[PDB]
Amino acid sequence: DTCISECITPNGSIPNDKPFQNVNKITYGACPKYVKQNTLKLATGMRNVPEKQ
Amino acid sequence: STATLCLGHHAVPNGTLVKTITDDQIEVTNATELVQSSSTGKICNNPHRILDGIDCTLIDALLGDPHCDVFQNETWDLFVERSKAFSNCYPYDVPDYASLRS
Amino acid sequence: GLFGAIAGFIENGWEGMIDGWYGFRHQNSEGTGQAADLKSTQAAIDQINGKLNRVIEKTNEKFHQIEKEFSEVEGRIQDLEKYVEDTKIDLWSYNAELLVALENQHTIDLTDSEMNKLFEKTRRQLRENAEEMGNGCFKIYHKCDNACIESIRNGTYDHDVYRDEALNNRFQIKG
Amino acid sequence: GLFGAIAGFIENGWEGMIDGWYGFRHQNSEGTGQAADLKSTQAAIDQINGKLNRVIEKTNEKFHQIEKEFSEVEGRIQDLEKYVEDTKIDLWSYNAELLVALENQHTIDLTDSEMNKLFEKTRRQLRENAEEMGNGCFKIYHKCDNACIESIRNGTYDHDVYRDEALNNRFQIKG
Amino acid sequence: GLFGAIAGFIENGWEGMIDGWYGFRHQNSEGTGQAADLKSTQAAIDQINGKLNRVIEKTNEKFHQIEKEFSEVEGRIQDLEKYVEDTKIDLWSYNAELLVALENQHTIDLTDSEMNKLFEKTRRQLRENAEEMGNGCFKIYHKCDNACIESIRNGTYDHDVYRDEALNNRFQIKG
Ligand SMILES: *[C@@H]1O[C@H](CO)[C@@H](O[C@@H]2O[C@H](CO)[C@@H](O)[C@H](O)[C@H]2NC(C)=O)[C@H](O)[C@H]1NC(C)=O
Ligand SMILES: *[C@H]1O[C@H](CO)[C@@H](O)[C@H](O)[C@H]1NC(C)=O
Ligand SMILES: *[C@H]1O[C@H](CO)[C@@H](O)[C@H](O)[C@H]1NC(C)=O
Ligand SMILES: *[C@H]1O[C@H](CO)[C@@H](O)[C@H](O)[C@H]1NC(C)=O
Repeated sequence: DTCISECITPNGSIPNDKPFQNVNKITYGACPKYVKQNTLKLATGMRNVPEKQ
Repeated sequence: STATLCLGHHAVPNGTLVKTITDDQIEVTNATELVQSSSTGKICNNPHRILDGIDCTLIDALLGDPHCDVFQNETWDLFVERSKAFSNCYPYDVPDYASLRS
Repeated sequence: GLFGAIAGFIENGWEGMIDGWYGFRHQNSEGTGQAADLKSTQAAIDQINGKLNRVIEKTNEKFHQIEKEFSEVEGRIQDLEKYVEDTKIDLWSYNAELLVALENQHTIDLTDSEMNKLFEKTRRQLRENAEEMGNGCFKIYHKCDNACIESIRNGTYDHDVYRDEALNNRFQIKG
Repeated sequence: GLFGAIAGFIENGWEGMIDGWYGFRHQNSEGTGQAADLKSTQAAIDQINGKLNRVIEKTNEKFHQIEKEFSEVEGRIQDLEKYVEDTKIDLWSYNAELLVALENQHTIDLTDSEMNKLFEKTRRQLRENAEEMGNGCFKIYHKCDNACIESIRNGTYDHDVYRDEALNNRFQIKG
Repeated sequence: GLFGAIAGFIENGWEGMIDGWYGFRHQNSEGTGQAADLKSTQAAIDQINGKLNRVIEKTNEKFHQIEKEFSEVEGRIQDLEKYVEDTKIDLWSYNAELLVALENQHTIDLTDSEMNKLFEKTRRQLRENAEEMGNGCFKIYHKCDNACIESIRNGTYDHDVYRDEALNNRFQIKG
């Protein structure tokens, strides 16, 4: 298709913004590292302690 | 007479659970995903020169199988080969085909 | 976290404070009020953003590598070709997992630290004019109107000005 | 560790305290006594156990891989087959070594933190009724029988009840 | 760092203190003076040196490996031979980068901790004889000549000896 994407994987292009990717181990161009995990949340804030107590 | 100042920190109605060194799942206020798990499904034709093999495989474009003659002198950054591409010229084989292709 | 302020001596957090991450709440003779601290808030935000940069958008660029999927059974080489890649993916998966763990432990202990820092900044400003309740609150032993409360919030509170008053109440007589 | 409580301002530890990891020891008019704190003890235990889970029992499962021992000299491929495995083992050995190092530094600083937290929890309960000796002990300036000592241990100590008494002794006159 | 002492409540540092990493500066009736603390200085130096050993001079020894440069185009094997090495170098480069990052964050938070520890050691020695200004300085409320200042520096300061004097000034009357 007509669009821009550095990272191409057999599954179609994928955005190379995040550090890792779980789409395909086969990649071409500027791509994130392939890892077995599907989700990896980087905390970007303090603990969340509601008025639960 | 007296006053009362109380230090505190914000919170949110909906945190996100994150893994740490000691807690497998603990609730932070916000967090981002470091793993990309989705594709658009299409291959962007830019900024890389994507040359689509269509009914041909690089090897046949190389040897000049007639249905592939359309690739004579082609260049590419990424040559894409399709799953049902076929050869329709003299039957042949390439001892160590993977290396010639590579 | 390591500092015992957030999810420790500070009971819970304020969903109400939406203009900052850290701040104050107070009650004096005339009323109550609240306001976010920008400094501590930016320290936290800044450190987390720095950390976020190192991780985010730093991709390598690789072009022609080895093959990773196979049509026919081959043996010795494809075994090796598969072992190399498989080995690579597990070491990278270890890398990702550990980074998020260490990063997250670190962000939590860090933001804990910034709460507590604010607390000690304020504790030190208040000199002998206030005593700590231990739930994150200081009991100011003298009249402190909203302007007084603000002077503290923006670090210009002069404790000599209210010393005698404070001392007196902190050490009143049964008489 | 980072907190300067264990192997710092707290001289040494109690081999005698066998019902907890952290606790108290006291001496009042009638005698001496000792008792473990459960809360801090569980925080420490809980964090270390969490950490212990992430590491322990999480093995991959691998079946047919490459060969790793050889009967005859072969050359190019066996070199590569050996290099792949050797390379893998060193990166994994780096992984293990570093994890134990970071984990251990972390467990030590953590448990240091929990001691100190207890200390600040107690310091804050005692308000103006006690002064710190600096060896982990508070000198309670008022009569505190074992029931009084316990109220502190279980956080129900009301400092208003003993304020005037305490203040008086902390600030006695040469008369 | 995590402790808020260095590049926090302690404004800036002394290029003038060249006999130690941490120390004191004072002003009494007769003058001013300065002197480095050896203990904290050695704790910092010692930890950093330990850390430095683990990293430095610990090289593996490898002899015959695989080839890594090639004269002719070959295909399948050289691809793999190149992929193995390339893969190895990136995982090792990740290893180096991360180690320096974690190590440096750690050295900074650590040395922060040692400053603050000194501060709390001194704060605790001074009992009710001094009040904290909040810029790293204690205002000693009693006459303290250089010998007095030294007793503090070498931890032999007896606060009972100067209590009544101190208390009096900390709590003077407008009369
Ligand atoms: C990307 O494409 C691959 C195939 O190219 C998909 O992986 C296969 O999908 C199913 C379900 O996940 C499995 O039974 C197959 O064995 C998988 N093959 C491999 C090699 O993993 C993959 O799931 C696709 N993913 C996305 C997000 O598009
Ligand atoms: C005093 O604190 C900050 C310092 O920059 C200032 O911007 C703030 O607005 C001041 N407070 C008020 C009410 O002006
Ligand atoms: C007060 O503290 C705890 C709170 O659960 C309680 O179980 C404990 O036994 C109390 N102390 C005594 C002597 O009852
Ligand atoms: C008291 O402190 C140390 C303890 O070893 C000692 O070496 C130092 O020189 C003493 N101070 C003086 C001036 O002697």
